[PDB]
Amino acid sequence: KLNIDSIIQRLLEVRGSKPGKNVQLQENEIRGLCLKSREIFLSQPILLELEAPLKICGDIHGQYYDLLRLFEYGGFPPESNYLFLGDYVDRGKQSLETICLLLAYKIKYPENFFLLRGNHECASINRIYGFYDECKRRYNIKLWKTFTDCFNCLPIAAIVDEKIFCCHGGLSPDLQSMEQIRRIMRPTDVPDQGLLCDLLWSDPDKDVLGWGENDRGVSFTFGAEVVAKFLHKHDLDLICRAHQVVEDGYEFFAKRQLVTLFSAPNYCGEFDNAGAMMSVDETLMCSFQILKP
Amino acid sequence: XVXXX
Ligand SMILES: [Mn+2]
Ligand SMILES: [Mn+2]
Ligand SMILES: [Mn+2]
Ligand SMILES: [Mn+2]
Ligand SMILES: [Mn+2]
Ligand SMILES: [Mn+2]
Ligand SMILES: [Mn+2]
Ligand SMILES: [Mn+2]
Repeated sequence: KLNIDSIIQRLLEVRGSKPGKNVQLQENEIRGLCLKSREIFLSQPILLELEAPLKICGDIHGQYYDLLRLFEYGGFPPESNYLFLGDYVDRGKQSLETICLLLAYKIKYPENFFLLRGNHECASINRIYGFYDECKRRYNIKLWKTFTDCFNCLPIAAIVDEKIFCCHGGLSPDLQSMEQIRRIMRPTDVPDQGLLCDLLWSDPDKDVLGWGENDRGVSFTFGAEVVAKFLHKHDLDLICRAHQVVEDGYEFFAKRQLVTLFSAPNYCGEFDNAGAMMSVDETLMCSFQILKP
Repeated sequence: XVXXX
């Protein structure tokens, strides 16, 4: 019933229009995107096991014309396989187009296109930071509630060729095994502190060596010793994460055992940061493509 | 505004 190809065509039609130009999909089409993608999310593991070649992207935050630049640079699906690390909505002016395009590609290419949950794919947060207001202005609050149901089914982590562990935020002091992630049942809002909360919210910090206090008011910070012990225990080579604005779009932490990716250049119209994307090839070589501010 | 503007 859902015309996926026509939705994609209408979303891609504003390529090379004035940045900020809207695509007003019909409410029933947006609801169709949410309900179909949710079904696919639930049929696939909550801990994704993925294989290279793959382009990995960090926070987008509703900067729709920047998302199109990422695809223009990386190859529009299905030309390349993609993993996004979350934070699709809030902050920018076009969360609607942003999330609609990524959900459309998930439906269209369900084995070649992947999306993880970030801390902004959570009703409590997206209420304050822009996505609720955008839905109220352009559609209604019932559609925002619909997105909420879809977001609650997103997977939380990915492992790329048994070697690169991928999540939005970072590690947890309650994380002992990969089974703990697999035990997590969906749909879930994130009502309690603990493992799921930490995977969405936690931050590396060079001035703690173990676990520390997080300035955000939630979760923890983790030091280099933590990253090292984790990568050892589970026989892995790298943590790939997002969640923090960094100047060059990518930044290494903990003696290059972790990388942060941030994919939205000139974040909020305030920072002078680049955005970046990590390309992992078939021989597990990593490279970085930079989007200029 | 720290939730990170
Ligand atoms: Mn135009
Ligand atoms: Mn309403
Ligand atoms: Mn295990
Ligand atoms: Mn973010
Ligand atoms: Mn985040
Ligand atoms: Mn910066
Ligand atoms: Mn370095
Ligand atoms: Mn370091």
